[PDB]
Amino acid sequence: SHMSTIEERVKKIIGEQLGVKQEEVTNNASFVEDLGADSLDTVELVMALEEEFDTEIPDEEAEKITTVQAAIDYINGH
Amino acid sequence: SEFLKNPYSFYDTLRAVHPIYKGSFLKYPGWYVTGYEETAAILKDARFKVRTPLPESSTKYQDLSHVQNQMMLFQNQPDHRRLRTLASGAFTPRTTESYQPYIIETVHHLLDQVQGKKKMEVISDFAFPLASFVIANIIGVPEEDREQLKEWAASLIQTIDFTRSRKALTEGNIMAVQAMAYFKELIQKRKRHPQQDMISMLLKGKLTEEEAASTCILLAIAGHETTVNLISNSVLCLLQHPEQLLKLRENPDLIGTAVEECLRYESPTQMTARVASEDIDICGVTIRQGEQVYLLLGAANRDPSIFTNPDVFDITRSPNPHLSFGHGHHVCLGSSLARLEAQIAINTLLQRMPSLNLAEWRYRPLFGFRALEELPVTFE
Ligand code: HEM
Ligand SMILES: *P(=O)(O)OCC(C)(C)[C@H](O)C(=O)NCCC(=O)NCCSC(=O)CCCCCCCCCCCCC
Ligand SMILES: [Cl-]
Repeated sequence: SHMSTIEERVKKIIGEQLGVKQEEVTNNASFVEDLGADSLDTVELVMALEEEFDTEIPDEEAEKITTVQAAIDYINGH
Repeated sequence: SEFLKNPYSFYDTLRAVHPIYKGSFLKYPGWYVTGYEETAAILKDARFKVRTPLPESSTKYQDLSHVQNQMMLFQNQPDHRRLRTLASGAFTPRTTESYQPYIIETVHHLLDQVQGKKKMEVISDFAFPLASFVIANIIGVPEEDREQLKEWAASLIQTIDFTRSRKALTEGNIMAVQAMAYFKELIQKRKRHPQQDMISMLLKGKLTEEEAASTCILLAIAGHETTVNLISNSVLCLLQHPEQLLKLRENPDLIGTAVEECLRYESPTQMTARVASEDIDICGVTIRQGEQVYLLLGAANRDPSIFTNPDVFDITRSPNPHLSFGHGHHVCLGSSLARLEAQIAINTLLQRMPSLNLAEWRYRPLFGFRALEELPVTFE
């Protein structure tokens, strides 16, 4: 076993929010197109991420992210 | 916090760029309107439709969504007209005037309970109890159940606001279950034994029993939230301008024009919303089909092209074509009731508490409404 990594924490949030199975939450997967996130899901996803990583994500930066990997990249760089 | 203290400076910087401003706030992208004529035009135009405050096909909060989506506030044609007309009977000029005895009586009863105390908290002691007792009496909710109603209202009002969270929506779903179940039972009672209330009016008629329930919930919420803010915002306004407070005290007949200026200056409802059902050109910009439009009613009420010195509180303004109750087909159904409750409450308060004085006011964390946390005052 090991402590939860950045990738694992992000994927768990996505899975719990979208009720979607893991390994279906692959990297490079799109939130809207592939994972079926609607116009609330995406807002609630950012909120959940903001709380998990104790950070504020500006609306500008959130708009740039459309894929799982991009969300992981943002959290690693901030 | 800095926005809550003075949102009007924030509105002004948007208006300076454009009265229809493309932006994003609290993760919600769309067109944010601060201009009066632009606001009025959009509200009047049926191409800008109302919509459900949560996604149409969302079942994450199944019960909350179902209760929300049945309400006339979020219905378009032809369902809106049907629902509004059926509810309108309880809010006509003549019917509203018949509420005056109960309102006056309730006002005096509440002022009696604090009269000898030399202190009161305007909201919890006066503003809220009045609005609560009034709307519950109109709907037909017995005194025994009116505390439950307060709980549902406070919880459900949060579910439409920009500041809502996952936990607020989860709580909202629970309250939606409770409220719907309760009103269903009350409707079954009134069906067997009708009484002199609005629920029985709804049964006379059409209207499904769930639609009748969701109508009751809508009216309960509006009666508990906005009217309380109107009264409390007005008292603070007047106390912050003793010149015109004294003027109002000297002649209570000025309560009409005074309440209208309180509505313009500190609007209880700061925001409503529309979605563009097609591409629409307005004020030199193009709003594409499906894009969201957020109308800042408080900001439009400060438009200097309509109200010459907008940031000045002046009870003698005439007329006062503020947009605090909205505009067009969805224009507030209960505006006459709200005005009457406020006029009677404020006049009577000023009459019975001649040396009224303020005791760092905090506002509730809501972006679509301007609501004080509390308002402590001293008198006599
Ligand atoms: C107990 C008193 C009140 C009742 C019963 C009430 C009820 C309602 C109802 C049923 C609607 C929906 C009408 C429709 O969709 O056709 C409405 C709309 C509205 N109400 Fe009231 N209301 C009350 C007080 C207030 C107050 C004090 C304000 C703030 C000044 C206010 C602001 C508004 C606005 C701005 C709308 C239109 C929203 C939109 O167009 O999207 N209401 N009200
Ligand atoms: P998707 O592309 O499916 O998402 C679209 C939606 C509509 C969900 C938006 O993107 C969105 O979530 N927007 C933020 C929420 C929102 O728009 N809220 C509406 C703001 S206020 C409003 O529309 C009217 C309320 C003011 C009128 C006051 C009347 C008296 C109070 C009664 C309240 C009763 C509520 C139960
Ligand atoms: Cl003054």
